Amino acid sequence: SVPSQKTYQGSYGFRLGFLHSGTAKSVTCTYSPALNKLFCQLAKTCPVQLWVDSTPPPGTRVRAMAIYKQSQHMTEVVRRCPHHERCSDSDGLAPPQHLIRVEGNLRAEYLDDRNTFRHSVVVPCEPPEVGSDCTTIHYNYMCYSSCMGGMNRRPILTIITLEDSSGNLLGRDSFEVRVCACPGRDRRTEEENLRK
Ligand SMILES: CCN(CC)c1nc2c(C(=O)O)c(O)c(I)c(-n3cccc3)c2s1
Ligand SMILES: [Zn+2]
Repeated sequence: SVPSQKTYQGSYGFRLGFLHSGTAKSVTCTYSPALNKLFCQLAKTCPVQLWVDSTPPPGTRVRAMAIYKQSQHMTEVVRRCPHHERCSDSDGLAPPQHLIRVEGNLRAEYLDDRNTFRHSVVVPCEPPEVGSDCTTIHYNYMCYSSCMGGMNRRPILTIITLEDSSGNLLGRDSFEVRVCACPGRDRRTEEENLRK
């Protein structure tokens, strides 16, 4: 079993957005449109914007889940490595095995799927504040892409789904993620590799 990664705007015109953070050595999170890939440091804030063309119903939620990008690994659950799942860095809500956390939202819920064993984190879909045109969720990634016994250098995607109150699909978007010590340098390197 493998979750779908097909982009689907749905009835509400759902899609993600990312800030323009640049590639300076000091950057902690930076998004490459050319690669559709987020580069971020371990456990640092990753702002992900949610955009819609029309307001979804009360009770709509937004779920995040990681899968391996390579087909030969897609059936393996993405989880924290044997070190990080034991490192006592709980925020009081996220299970220590979960790679993806939501920062600063007490209504976040963490799911261990009873059938697929996959992890996800889901929040209620809140309207933009007055003066804003979108809503932002702040994610944290709690292992490096290189962590041995976990991701082990394998690339991952994050799939963001807009869901109704029953969990039915309303919209879907996705992006690759690399969790690394120097996201600005790695984004520059990979964009150069793509250009060459
Ligand atoms: C169901 C609650 N609700 C009505 C009050 C919402 N309205 C919006 C609006 C809007 O009315 O403009 C929006 O632009 C975005 I982006 C939203 N959002 C939040 C996470 C995903 C989408 C929500 S949630
Ligand atoms: Zn780790």
